[PDB]
Amino acid sequence: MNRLDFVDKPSLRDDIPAFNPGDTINVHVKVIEGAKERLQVFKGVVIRRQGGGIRETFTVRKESYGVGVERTFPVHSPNIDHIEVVTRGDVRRAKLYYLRELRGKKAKIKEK
Amino acid sequence: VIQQESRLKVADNTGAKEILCIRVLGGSSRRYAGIGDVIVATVKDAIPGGNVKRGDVVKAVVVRTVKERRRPDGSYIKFDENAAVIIKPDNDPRGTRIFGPVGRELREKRFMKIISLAPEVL
Amino acid sequence: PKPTKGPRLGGSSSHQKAILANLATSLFEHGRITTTEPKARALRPYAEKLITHAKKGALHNRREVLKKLRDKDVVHTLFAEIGPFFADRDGGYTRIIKIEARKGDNAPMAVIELVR
Amino acid sequence: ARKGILGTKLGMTQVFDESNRVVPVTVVKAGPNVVTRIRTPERDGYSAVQLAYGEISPRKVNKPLTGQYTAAGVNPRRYLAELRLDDSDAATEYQVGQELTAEIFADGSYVDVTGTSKGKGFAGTMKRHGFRGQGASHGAQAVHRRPGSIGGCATPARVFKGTRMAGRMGNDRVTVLNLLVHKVDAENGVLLIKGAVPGRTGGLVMVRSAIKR
Amino acid sequence: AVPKRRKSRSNTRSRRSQWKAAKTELVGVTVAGHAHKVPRRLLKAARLGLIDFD
RNA sequence: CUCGAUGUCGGCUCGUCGCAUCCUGGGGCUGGAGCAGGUCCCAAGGGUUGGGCUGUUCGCCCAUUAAAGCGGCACGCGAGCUGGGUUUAGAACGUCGUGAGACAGUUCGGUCUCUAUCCGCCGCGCGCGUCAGAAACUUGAGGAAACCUGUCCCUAGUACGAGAGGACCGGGACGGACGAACCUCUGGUGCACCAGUUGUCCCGCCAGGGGCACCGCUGGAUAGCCACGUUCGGUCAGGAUAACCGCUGAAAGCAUCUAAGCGGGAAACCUUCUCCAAGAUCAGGUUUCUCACCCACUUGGUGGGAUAAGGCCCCCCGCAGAACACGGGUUCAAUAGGUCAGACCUGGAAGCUCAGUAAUGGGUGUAGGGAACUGGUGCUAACCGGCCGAAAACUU
RNA sequence: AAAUUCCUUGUCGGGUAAGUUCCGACCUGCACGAAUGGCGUAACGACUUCUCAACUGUCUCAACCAUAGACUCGGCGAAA
RNA sequence: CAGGUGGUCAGGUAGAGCAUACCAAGGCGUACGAGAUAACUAUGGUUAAGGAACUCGGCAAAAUGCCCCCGUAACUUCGGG
Ligand SMILES: [Mg+2]
Ligand SMILES: [Mg+2]
Ligand SMILES: [Mg+2]
Ligand SMILES: [Mg+2]
Ligand SMILES: [Mg+2]
Ligand SMILES: [Mg+2]
Ligand SMILES: [Mg+2]
Ligand SMILES: [Mg+2]
Ligand SMILES: [Mg+2]
Ligand SMILES: [Mg+2]
Ligand SMILES: [Mg+2]
Ligand SMILES: [Mg+2]
Ligand SMILES: [Mg+2]
Ligand SMILES: [Mg+2]
Ligand SMILES: [Mg+2]
Ligand SMILES: [Mg+2]
Ligand SMILES: [Mg+2]
Ligand SMILES: [Mg+2]
Ligand SMILES: [Mg+2]
Ligand SMILES: [Mg+2]
Ligand SMILES: [Mg+2]
Ligand SMILES: [Mg+2]
Ligand SMILES: [Mg+2]
Ligand SMILES: [Mg+2]
Ligand SMILES: [Mg+2]
Ligand SMILES: [Mg+2]
Ligand SMILES: [Mg+2]
Ligand SMILES: [Mg+2]
Ligand SMILES: [Mg+2]
Ligand SMILES: [Mg+2]
Ligand SMILES: [Mg+2]
Ligand SMILES: [Mg+2]
Ligand SMILES: [Mg+2]
Ligand SMILES: [Mg+2]
Ligand SMILES: [Mg+2]
Ligand SMILES: [Mg+2]
Ligand SMILES: [Mg+2]
Ligand SMILES: [Mg+2]
Ligand SMILES: [Mg+2]
Ligand SMILES: [Mg+2]
Ligand SMILES: [Mg+2]
Ligand SMILES: [Mg+2]
Ligand SMILES: [Mg+2]
Ligand SMILES: [Mg+2]
Ligand SMILES: [Mg+2]
Ligand SMILES: [Mg+2]
Ligand SMILES: [Mg+2]
Ligand SMILES: [Mg+2]
Ligand SMILES: [Mg+2]
Ligand SMILES: [Mg+2]
Ligand SMILES: [Mg+2]
Ligand SMILES: [Mg+2]
Ligand SMILES: [Mg+2]
Ligand SMILES: [Mg+2]
Ligand SMILES: [Mg+2]
Ligand SMILES: [Mg+2]
Ligand SMILES: [Mg+2]
Ligand SMILES: [Mg+2]
Ligand SMILES: [Mg+2]
Ligand SMILES: [Mg+2]
Ligand SMILES: [Mg+2]
Ligand SMILES: [Mg+2]
Ligand SMILES: [Mg+2]
Repeated sequence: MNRLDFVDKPSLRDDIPAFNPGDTINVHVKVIEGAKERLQVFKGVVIRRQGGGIRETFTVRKESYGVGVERTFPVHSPNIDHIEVVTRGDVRRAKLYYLRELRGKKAKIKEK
Repeated sequence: VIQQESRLKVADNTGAKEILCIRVLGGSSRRYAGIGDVIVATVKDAIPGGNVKRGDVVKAVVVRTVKERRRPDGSYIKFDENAAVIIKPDNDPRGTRIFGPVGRELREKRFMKIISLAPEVL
Repeated sequence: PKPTKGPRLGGSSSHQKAILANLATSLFEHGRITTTEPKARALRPYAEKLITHAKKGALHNRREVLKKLRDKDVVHTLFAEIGPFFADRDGGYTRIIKIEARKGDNAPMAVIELVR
Repeated sequence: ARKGILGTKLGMTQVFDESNRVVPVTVVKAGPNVVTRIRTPERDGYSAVQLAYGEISPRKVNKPLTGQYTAAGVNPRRYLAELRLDDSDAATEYQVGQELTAEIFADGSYVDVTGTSKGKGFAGTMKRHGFRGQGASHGAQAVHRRPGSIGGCATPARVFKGTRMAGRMGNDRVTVLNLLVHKVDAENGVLLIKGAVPGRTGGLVMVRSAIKR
Repeated sequence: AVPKRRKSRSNTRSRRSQWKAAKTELVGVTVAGHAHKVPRRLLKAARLGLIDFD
């Protein structure tokens, strides 16, 4: 328990899956382009959780056109429509920062 | 974040491969350059036979940055390299097409032409 | 435990692991140790966490004590005599009483002892 | 015409608003207060109102301070401060014994939060005042963090008063102006105040209404 | 730096009279039928036979 | 003036002041259409960038900017730092001298000593004073800090103008730089946290661990401290004015801003906002509490003793802290520790079992280990207690 | 235009976004020159000078941690 | 008294080694201590983004590092580099 758990409690969300660092995740992000409100898919490998409840973030890393991108959303953020797990991963660390220096075949995560 | 003497890979086909920052335009003694900030730069490396040559003073807008950017909703974007697009003085790219992804901070800095030529705006 | 806010006992911090382990071997062998007052305030949340492994008393709790204490004869009395002595007490297994300061450097002294 | 409340900083969390932007807030328990005294110009020369805050055991309060509450008919609280008003209009909306809870502020009101900054101890001049210091190499001998010069030469043969030197930093009354109230919560007696508030988590905080807005 | 001049009699005595021992406060303890005086921080050790009264 | 020593140029760090104003602010005249300008007058509140070359100062150049001001203070500042130049001894080139040597001619090399006594400054205590002893909240005499500014849109392609061009005044949005507080996020740090791993010794050996090798190395890391992070500030409105524009109006039947009298008027000045502040010796105000005894003497506004209200010391500690101080707590107690449960960090313990020739892999199991943040729990230490501390009157 | 060039940051080319230093020439050598040697030269240099890759707290711009002092307590106890 | 002093003997595991690391036999803990998260100085450590923009000058620090195997320029006194 924490002292401020009666303030974070109405802002929490359900329907967020149980994904671990090492999984492969679609993130659907609401994007305003003028006044259009479309919905953009971000598919990548979750490398990080930094917990705390309402203050918890996760970090996905894709390789876009020969250039790697990382996004760091908050969990329980209302600009995320839904999260869908594509592939579970078999890792040994909790932060997976060693993928920031790998490309190609060597930046592969196993399939359990 | 980019300041004076930083080197940036070049994300279009003007002929330049590597430019070096000189100022960060936007005010007196402005120190850093995020996404959507205009750089006066010199051209340090080029492709042989291209349009621009070594030692030309250009303007350029930063489109990729290794340092994170706090977007106004709590999310961040981070790239593996520093990239820029050499631009005309009416905020249009000098080359014909843009390589690699760019940031969505270019939308509110009225860079509509770089968005339409980029492969993926994030 | 709560680490030292400030400079460590006996100089380095590799030296404080050795001081607090040697005082525990002596506190569990004799039952009453006279030492300086800062080295006994620092023993009290360090010795009372070794007795808690003796109240549980499995193999995993005995291997955990052998990480810190190197003396097997005092590990035996911890898991056969001291540990089952405190089976109905909820912490606070030690006690610090203050002695007269010693001559020569005016170092304030105290005894640390088990409760009974 | 200037509302105020005493309270306790409880820490910082984050919350989102309707435009899906993140808002870093500082949770303040603007707890229940009680008046205990009204300052009038015909008696005191100024116009203010006292405010009592905090639950204390009645044995921890000594006999001079206790009888100041017995004249007001109020059980003794821990803290006791004043809210400075203007030259009129105090005893028209405050009475001795009134209960000022947290919903005197609305949502989207701007407030001034004053408090007591965290202690930083005896601090040097590269921390207390932002001096640049000397270099870290190129021959510099033992002056890496030292101030440098402190005066002129034989005119003037002194150091001017107010010359920024080392010393103790912090524990000062610090008022932060024009902070935005995000959500008042009368169920819990909690104001969500946008931004940062001076103090450690547990310290006393006076939340007044802003005038600059 | 060196001292410029010698300090007078009035200025050396004003400082030197502040190097003074701060006394402790004694409380009364009766152990083994004899009354003694220890400071209050050694009150428990007087009652357990750990203070040597000489 | 200094030879029984007053350390020299530049740069770094830290400043303070002047105005002969570079920017921003207010104006008169213009050979001021408009936009930009020129010139003079008022104005020192803040701001006045980063690089290349040179020992440089100065200066040229590059890219910006609202602008890249000029000066004093031992050409401010070496018991604060630098030592590249000048200005010791080595050596060389050119030139001069028969030579020894010499050269505001050049060139490479070349020790920067001091534990702060005094005033001064920055902080923090002890003492007494404030006509009894105390506690709480206070008024503000007088001070400190802060003071910068851009781009785009609308008004408007309007006024102005042959066109090209292109506004005043008002309204709005978004920034640069700088200061403050802060730790939710992002990021840094992590010497009693978790995991992998090399060398070696040891725990009798196996299995499991430890000591030491920069914390041995490596991958992470909560709290604290932090900035690269977050939020916020320099506002609005009055007063008295500078240059300058006036109104009414004489001396001087006219005219004149002035002699009588009254206005408008600037980032300067004073209030307003932030902070300190009754040692403001004119030592303030509103309150509540105790509001009381005894002895000695040369009977004195006299010495001691013992108390009340209340405080201090000791004790348990703190995100308060150099020591002191300040803050919380002391059994009618959750103040620190232990302990129990969460949170969070690490990422799947040991033992047993199964699969493999084995290295290793799966299962029991979001396992085990663990510190700071949160809540219950009266188990250990906050005790069986010492030291201070309350009144002549009198005049109107 | 030099370990020699005062005038001098000579002029011209190269390098740099920008080069009083550097490399290339020019010859108006204040004051070059052939054993007080002239002009070159592979290797070699804790020598002087300039450029570049790689790298970094050198810097923009600083932050945190451990230890030895500084600070507190007890002993001894100087100096200009 | 952190300086100076000639020869002799010289173990284990890792290692090319009398380097270095941890150990044997054998010595020693060496002569003020005890505490405490101040500034500041020393001696070390790590550092986002940038990478000489610092500076008289890359001074200091950082970096490169070992064995086996491919491969290796101008220039040269034919050896080298
Ligand atoms: Mg987690
Ligand atoms: Mg610590
Ligand atoms: Mg010590
Ligand atoms: Mg070690
Ligand atoms: Mg502190
Ligand atoms: Mg520095
Ligand atoms: Mg020195
Ligand atoms: Mg140094
Ligand atoms: Mg001086
Ligand atoms: Mg003299
Ligand atoms: Mg004009
Ligand atoms: Mg003037
Ligand atoms: Mg000025
Ligand atoms: Mg002013
Ligand atoms: Mg000046
Ligand atoms: Mg000067
Ligand atoms: Mg000078
Ligand atoms: Mg100097
Ligand atoms: Mg000579
Ligand atoms: Mg001759
Ligand atoms: Mg020289
Ligand atoms: Mg030396
Ligand atoms: Mg000194
Ligand atoms: Mg005043
Ligand atoms: Mg005064
Ligand atoms: Mg600050
Ligand atoms: Mg936190
Ligand atoms: Mg973080
Ligand atoms: Mg451990
Ligand atoms: Mg083994
Ligand atoms: Mg050993
Ligand atoms: Mg943290
Ligand atoms: Mg005004
Ligand atoms: Mg005040
Ligand atoms: Mg008073
Ligand atoms: Mg206290
Ligand atoms: Mg397993
Ligand atoms: Mg088998
Ligand atoms: Mg197994
Ligand atoms: Mg736990
Ligand atoms: Mg030349
Ligand atoms: Mg040449
Ligand atoms: Mg001849
Ligand atoms: Mg000859
Ligand atoms: Mg020769
Ligand atoms: Mg040699
Ligand atoms: Mg001493
Ligand atoms: Mg010796
Ligand atoms: Mg050997
Ligand atoms: Mg050796
Ligand atoms: Mg050894
Ligand atoms: Mg010795
Ligand atoms: Mg320290
Ligand atoms: Mg770094
Ligand atoms: Mg990095
Ligand atoms: Mg680089
Ligand atoms: Mg370089
Ligand atoms: Mg430079
Ligand atoms: Mg500097
Ligand atoms: Mg420079
Ligand atoms: Mg070096
Ligand atoms: Mg090194
Ligand atoms: Mg070579």
